[PDB]
Amino acid sequence: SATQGQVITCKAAVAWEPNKPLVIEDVQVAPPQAGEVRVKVLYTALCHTDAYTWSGKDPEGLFPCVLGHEAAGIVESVGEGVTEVQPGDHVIPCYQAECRECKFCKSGKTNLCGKVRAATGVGVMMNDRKSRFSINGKPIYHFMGTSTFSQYTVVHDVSVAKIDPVAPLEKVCLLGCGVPTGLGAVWNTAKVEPGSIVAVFGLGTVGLAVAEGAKAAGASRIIGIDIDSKKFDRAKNFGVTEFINPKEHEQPIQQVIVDLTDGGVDYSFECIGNVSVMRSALECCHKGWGTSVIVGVAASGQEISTRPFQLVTGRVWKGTAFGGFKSRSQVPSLVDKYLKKEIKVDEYITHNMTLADINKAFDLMHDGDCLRVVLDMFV
Amino acid sequence: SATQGQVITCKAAVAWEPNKPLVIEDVQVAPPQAGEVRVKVLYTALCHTDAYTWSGKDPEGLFPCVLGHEAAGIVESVGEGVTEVQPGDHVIPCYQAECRECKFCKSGKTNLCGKVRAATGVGVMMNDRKSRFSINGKPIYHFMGTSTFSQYTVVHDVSVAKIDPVAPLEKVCLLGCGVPTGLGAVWNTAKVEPGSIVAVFGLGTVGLAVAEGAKAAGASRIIGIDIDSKKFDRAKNFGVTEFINPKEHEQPIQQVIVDLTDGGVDYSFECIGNVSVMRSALECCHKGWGTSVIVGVAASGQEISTRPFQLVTGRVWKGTAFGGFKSRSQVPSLVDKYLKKEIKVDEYITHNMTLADINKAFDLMHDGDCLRVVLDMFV
Ligand SMILES: [Zn+2]
Ligand SMILES: [Zn+2]
Ligand SMILES: [Zn+2]
Ligand SMILES: [Zn+2]
Repeated sequence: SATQGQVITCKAAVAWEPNKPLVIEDVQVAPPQAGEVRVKVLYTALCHTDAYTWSGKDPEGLFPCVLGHEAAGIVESVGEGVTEVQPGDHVIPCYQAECRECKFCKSGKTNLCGKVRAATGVGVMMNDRKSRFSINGKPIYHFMGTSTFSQYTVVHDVSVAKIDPVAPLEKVCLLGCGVPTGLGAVWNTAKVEPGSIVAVFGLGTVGLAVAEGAKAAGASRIIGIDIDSKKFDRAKNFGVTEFINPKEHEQPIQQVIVDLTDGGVDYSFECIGNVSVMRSALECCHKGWGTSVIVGVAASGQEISTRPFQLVTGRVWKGTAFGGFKSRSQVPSLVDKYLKKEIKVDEYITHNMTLADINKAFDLMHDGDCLRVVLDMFV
Repeated sequence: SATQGQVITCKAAVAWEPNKPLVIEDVQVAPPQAGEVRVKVLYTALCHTDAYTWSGKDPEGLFPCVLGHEAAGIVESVGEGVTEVQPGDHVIPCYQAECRECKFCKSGKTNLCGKVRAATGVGVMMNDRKSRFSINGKPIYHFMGTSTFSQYTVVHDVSVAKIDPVAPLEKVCLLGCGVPTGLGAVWNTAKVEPGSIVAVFGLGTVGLAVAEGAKAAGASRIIGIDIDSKKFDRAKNFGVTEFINPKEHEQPIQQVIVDLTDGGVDYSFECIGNVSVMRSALECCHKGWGTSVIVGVAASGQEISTRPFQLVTGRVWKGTAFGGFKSRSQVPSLVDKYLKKEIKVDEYITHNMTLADINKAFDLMHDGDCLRVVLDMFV
């Protein structure tokens, strides 16, 4: 092509400083080296994680950087040795890599591959330990090995999920984080059986995907917990059957749940990232078999606590990262299901904006009322 | 019999008040009421749980009381409705009941039957909410629903395990607590697979049962961890393949374990009851799948803490209560395995003494250099 083996100059939302507005810049995107894939990002969605690193609260946050991790697009070019994808292929860049060969990938116990982890965590590429982004010949850090707030991005081949070309890229971009995290918290991590009584803390995108997950798992009761009653009405469509606003109760929320569940829930899922709520999600679980899955990401230097009697008496404490899904092997399968009308994707999108409206999209996310905000990159 | 329907006067070691020595007193043991079983306790073993309540550190402790929960005996008589056991039957009285019919029993997810817990926790019988023991017409509280430090005890039928009459009762008394707790933590709670790498924190009786359980489960590495290096030699025989004394390392124990196992253990078992060591057992577990099982009972008020990223990144935190064994269905099975020479029982016994030697036995527990001490009740 016209850009194959060449430096690309494109539009990118750059986070120059933490807690400052994002500026749409003109950026140089280097071609892909060995094991790398240059992707044309057509649509990108904002996740609370981008805002967290943006705020300045993330200790692993490196500035200046190109944020974003939830996106879909097309392969512009591939580096040396890239065989699974070719130019023109429809793809989903994934923050969680899948080499298929390491200790983690060679076991059916996890999805947490660590092939590219070190590089990605420091805003660079594995092959040369450098960024593929520059403004005035100076580097701009990558983020989560994705950096989807740039029209053109360079990602490792092991983090490129090849999807059905007939699938709509303005919807499927969500299948890169929030939605699979929720579905997978239920299907892969918890393995919720039919008839199960479920508690969901937080009715945001992930909490709503945990609700769809539980409904598909054949849960008899999906209890939704949120300190904002406005979030209840929209939750019903996602399978939530009962609701509790902790603010309307003087006793701890776990105690309220235990009274409505006859000893507690079979499975609880905390989708806020609040350590105090993580404790409450554990304690609301039924004695002997109750299982709490931490879905939400908590702030650095904050601990979860409980009395060990809670675990001795049969409760289980676990968590999920990208809902246990293997990016390359399983994200295309999630796209096939959506196309077969087996799973929901569209229903999580409330807003469609343009890349130039990035700060307006961030504004809507800080307020917390909305669901997903899909940005059209080429407008 | 000469005692059927009658009040028995026998010997019992009675703890009149905390931390003071035990007194061998003559007691009135009332006959069994409906659903009750009167047992001739021939042999009783001492557990750290008896010492804990005896010390006065137990908020649920009620004095005066007859301690003891590890025993084997013969059924002297039964109350109305008792059909499972009959006079002369060899039995193990269990602190964990198994009604075979409640919510917990009807599920294959737990061994935590709660039918008799409302009475046993307050040192009484369910039928009249009163103790079956008295000295000078004054009640002596029951303990753990077993009170095995009395020559004769009255227990709920749902706690009476019917065993093989050829089994040595001076040996099988251990199958009432410690040994099954360790064996089961591995086989039932954790479900340790062949080739697994195991860490055992605490090389006492329970830790040694975990090691034996792990060895039978086909674990490739059994790492023993104890601050007392004198416990290492004897542990080998029980299956422990390597040892770490944390006093010999300036770095945290979890750090030392990961460094020696390439990311951490597959399963860790904390058999000390120390909340700081519980945190170390979780954090020494491998990313993606590592499962820590709390076996040791911590003191009241104490809390376990960790950063939620540990669970988000694949670690599992759980606990075991009597090794997840269902008392009446499974204790006979363990006795059969001991008779088949498939499990160790004898090897956990270091001393045999008499009921009059109870205070000497407790002195031996205080120092903690010994394994199990068995008291011959009729000498
Ligand atoms: Zn891998
Ligand atoms: Zn995300
Ligand atoms: Zn029961
Ligand atoms: Zn015990």
